[PDB]
Amino acid sequence: EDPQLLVRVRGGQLRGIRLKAPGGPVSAFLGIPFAEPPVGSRRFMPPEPKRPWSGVLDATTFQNVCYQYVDTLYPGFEGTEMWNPNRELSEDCLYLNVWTPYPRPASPTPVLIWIYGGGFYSGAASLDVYDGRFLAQVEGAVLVSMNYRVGTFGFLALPGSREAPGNVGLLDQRLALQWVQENIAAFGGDPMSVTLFGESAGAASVGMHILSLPSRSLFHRAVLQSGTPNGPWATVSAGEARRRATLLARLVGCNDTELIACLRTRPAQDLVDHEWHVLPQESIFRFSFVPVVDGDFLSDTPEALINTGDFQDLQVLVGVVKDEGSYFLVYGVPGFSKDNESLISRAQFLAGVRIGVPQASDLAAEAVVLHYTDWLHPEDPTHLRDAMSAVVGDHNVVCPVAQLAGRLAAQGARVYAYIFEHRASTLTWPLWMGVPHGYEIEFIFGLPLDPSLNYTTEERIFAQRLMKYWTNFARTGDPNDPRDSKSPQWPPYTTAAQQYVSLNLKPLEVRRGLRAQTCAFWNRFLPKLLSAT
Amino acid sequence: EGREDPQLLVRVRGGQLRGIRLKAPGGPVSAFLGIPFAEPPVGSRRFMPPEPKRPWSGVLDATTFQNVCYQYVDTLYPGFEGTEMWNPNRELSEDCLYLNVWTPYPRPASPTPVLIWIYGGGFYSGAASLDVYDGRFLAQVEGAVLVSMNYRVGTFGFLALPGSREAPGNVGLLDQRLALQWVQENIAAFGGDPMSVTLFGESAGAASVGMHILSLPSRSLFHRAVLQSGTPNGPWATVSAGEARRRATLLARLVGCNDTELIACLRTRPAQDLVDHEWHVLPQESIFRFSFVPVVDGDFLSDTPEALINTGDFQDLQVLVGVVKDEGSYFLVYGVPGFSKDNESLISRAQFLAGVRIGVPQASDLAAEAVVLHYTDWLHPEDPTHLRDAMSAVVGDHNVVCPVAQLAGRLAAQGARVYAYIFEHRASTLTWPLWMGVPHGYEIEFIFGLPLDPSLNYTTEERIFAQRLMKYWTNFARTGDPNDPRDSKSPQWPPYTTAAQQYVSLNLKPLEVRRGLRAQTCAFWNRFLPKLLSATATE
Ligand SMILES: *[C@@H]1O[C@H](CO)[C@@H](O)[C@H](O)[C@H]1NC(C)=O
Repeated sequence: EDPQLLVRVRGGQLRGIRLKAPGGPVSAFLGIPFAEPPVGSRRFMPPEPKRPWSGVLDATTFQNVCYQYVDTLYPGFEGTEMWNPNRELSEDCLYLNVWTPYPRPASPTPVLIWIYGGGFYSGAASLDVYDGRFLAQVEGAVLVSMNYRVGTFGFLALPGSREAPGNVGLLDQRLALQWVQENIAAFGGDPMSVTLFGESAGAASVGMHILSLPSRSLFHRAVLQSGTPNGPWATVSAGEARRRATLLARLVGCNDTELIACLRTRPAQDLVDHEWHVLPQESIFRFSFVPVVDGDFLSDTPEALINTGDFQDLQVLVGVVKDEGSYFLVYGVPGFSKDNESLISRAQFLAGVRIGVPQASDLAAEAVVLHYTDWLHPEDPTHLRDAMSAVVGDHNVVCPVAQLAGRLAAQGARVYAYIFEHRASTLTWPLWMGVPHGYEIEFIFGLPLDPSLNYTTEERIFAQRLMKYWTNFARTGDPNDPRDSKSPQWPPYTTAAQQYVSLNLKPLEVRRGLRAQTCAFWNRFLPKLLSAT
Repeated sequence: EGREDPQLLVRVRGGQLRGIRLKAPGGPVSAFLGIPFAEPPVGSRRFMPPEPKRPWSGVLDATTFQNVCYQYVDTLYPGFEGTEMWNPNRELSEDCLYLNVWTPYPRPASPTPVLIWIYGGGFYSGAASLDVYDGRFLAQVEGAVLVSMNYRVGTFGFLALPGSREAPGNVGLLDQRLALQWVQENIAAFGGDPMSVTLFGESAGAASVGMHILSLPSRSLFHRAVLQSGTPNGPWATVSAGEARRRATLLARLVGCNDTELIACLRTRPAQDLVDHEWHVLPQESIFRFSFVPVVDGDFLSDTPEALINTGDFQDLQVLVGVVKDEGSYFLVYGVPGFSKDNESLISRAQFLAGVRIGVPQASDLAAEAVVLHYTDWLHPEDPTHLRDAMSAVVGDHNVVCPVAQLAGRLAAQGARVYAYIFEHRASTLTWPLWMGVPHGYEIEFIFGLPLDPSLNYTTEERIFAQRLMKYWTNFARTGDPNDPRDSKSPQWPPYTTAAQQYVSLNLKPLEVRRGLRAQTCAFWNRFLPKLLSATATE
């Protein structure tokens, strides 16, 4: 019995497992419970802390993935499959994973906490792309990741009700955050240096912990990759949540208490079966059950709160990939497929715009078309395709990121911004997709260092640079190597100069303006256009 | 006659003319200046369509320029050559309607293709007798026959109570048409070829050329057309019948006045009282808007220019159109607070927003914001230098470049052969400041070949340049193609097409071909902005 794999937290004793990372061993403790299983009558409710346990809990295996939709679009395609749950689905899924250096760090080590994305309708902390051994081994990080309820289970809300208050998904997260506070010191972790990082819906989640006071005592720095609390997709009004919760309850056979009661009787697959039939329009990049502006967790819209927050003792690193939009086009936009080259007609392009910006008025959609049309090549199908991609990425990720960076820096936060520009040599999608949403993650988490993964060698070198920025960021709130001249340096994003770096195989290059003209359209003009229908 | 010079006496349908032997740098030209082509539109004829000139007796002396049409004189920079060059240079008068002719000396053997110049001046000023419109050079160096006419500007030429008998509107255009007819009847006596007539004009003249293209009765009077920095479509060249009626009425009031009885009173007003007041009838504080312009009468203009270019057939037509680099800088200096010819005009964001409301006076609050949004550089939204130049572009794009782009597009698509250019050379002898770039109106002097006059102090490259321009222009008059048929070594000037949207740059360097006339930005003005209207409260 290896005493390096024996740990004692407030709940009892855990045995982890020793794992091989290319250049060493790591202690790993997987499937640690941090909540009483949110099942039966617990469904839709705030999580309660796990009761203590006898003996030695076996923590050497990933626990069950929270009950969620599973993608069938491209059945057995590596590209969509890598996101799909890789353990058994179950409502009983409130477990978290810790990775540490083996042997347990001697001095308290910065803690990175990873929040998976997945549209607020999917995701699990057990996917290979979230494998923490590399950062633990190479950078001596203590790295934590948790599961949190998704879909109806995590985000169905009857605002005001006692039994479905909304936001329980984020409460699951918050609870895991408390747990890290209360227990991480025992794995060598420094509860006084906790950096959250997450991607997409996970970046939004991190964003919400920033914007919710009770969360703020639980971490010190945040990294939002390719997602924001602000923007078109990450929240809903309490009215629109009440509307969808009712619609779904009608859809499956069901005053508040009585209604939530009946939903509690339905098998999980029945809710997931109808989850997606409640979107107001035919959308892409728009999700049925998401964090709701409840005036509790969120006291006001994210935009309200980022416009008026005080963020002085905050450091944030934020970023996007070169081709945020491409991924989403094959999931709802006619003319787009991973198998051809998705060259489209002017017609399909106007069609694609009413879907990407599903909430647009006729005139607003015309404006989008006019802005993205290349009037030298107004009918060229390569441009039309590439443009469609940008409309979707810009609207949902890039511009919301630009706005978040700008509002944070202006209100005292220290901000670093990036754009990730390297396309994996191992990528299973077509070239026209560029560098799609989600494919920086494998690099940040250090996957290329696993030789059997068939990544090139410059990619392994690149992976180490990233692990370095991210972990430096976690140590110090500055991604720059603290000793090591000549880089050049990664400057803080500011409203004045608007600088951010490209992350690719070449050295850091500083650029100014994150699609500034185009984002002015989305962040400034577009909203006036509609606030006058 | 008897002792006279035999090569200077010509007969026209009106009677006998004695012209004058002018000196050009390379030799003599024949000039016939101040030939009357209409009855004096005076007294009871004020506001009325020109009546053809009754024949006279004896030999009419045609050796000097005649009167300039009664007009407002600009006094922003009193004494400054940059503004005085445009000011009237012969006496002001309602007896006004005269044209000029320059021909080689002696006159051409075979019939020579004719150029007709139509001056601009906002439809409230201009004269064919200005030095920059001197046809002595094109006549001498290219062998061209050049004609230019005075036409009524301001109230006298454009005040209208649409529908009425006594002030139908557009009579300034009719002065112009009457002179084209005159060229048809008479240009043969000078060696002109009535079957080869090319109109060209600038700014408001350009728009007039445009309106002859769009008006059936004018079409039989010319064959090709050049529009320099102006179009018939666009926000300033025309007004609705209602707007024209409203401006006419207001102006009547301001000077103390059933249409008949109202016009009668207008006809008793001294010309100067009308000039002193015309500028007050504008609806908003604005730049690049003029009180009295062609009205859409359902007559000279059957429909709006926008409508007519969007439909008409233009198979028979060849057209050359273009713009200067900095169309709008000239205009800021007149009426946008922050701007001057005497400092660098660095402005603030506030002054920019203010300037947009003035430069785009018809704009609802939203449309104006759309403009500021498009033109702001969001990396440096506060930068005085960037703002200064953006304000210039806003005015230049809204008034010349995008209407011109619009027009090239529609004409090309409707079977016209179109050639387009942007003129990018700043005259070495310009009295405006560098910030203004190459301003509105300052290519004219190169097209007319003034730099060939050694006394004018242009550079040698500038002399060679001007001749190049004169070749393109005359070649175009001649053949409907600016390109030199002989010298095909030097780069060629492609037609502008819907597809490739090719135009050339005119500067000291040889032709360079470019694609897209401010294409992204003109999509905003020509497509989005209209739709963005979809509001009720302005006017
Ligand atoms: C041009 O140059 C001469 C000699 O330097 C000068 O006297 C004259 O006034 C100048 N004329 C013009 C038109 O600039």
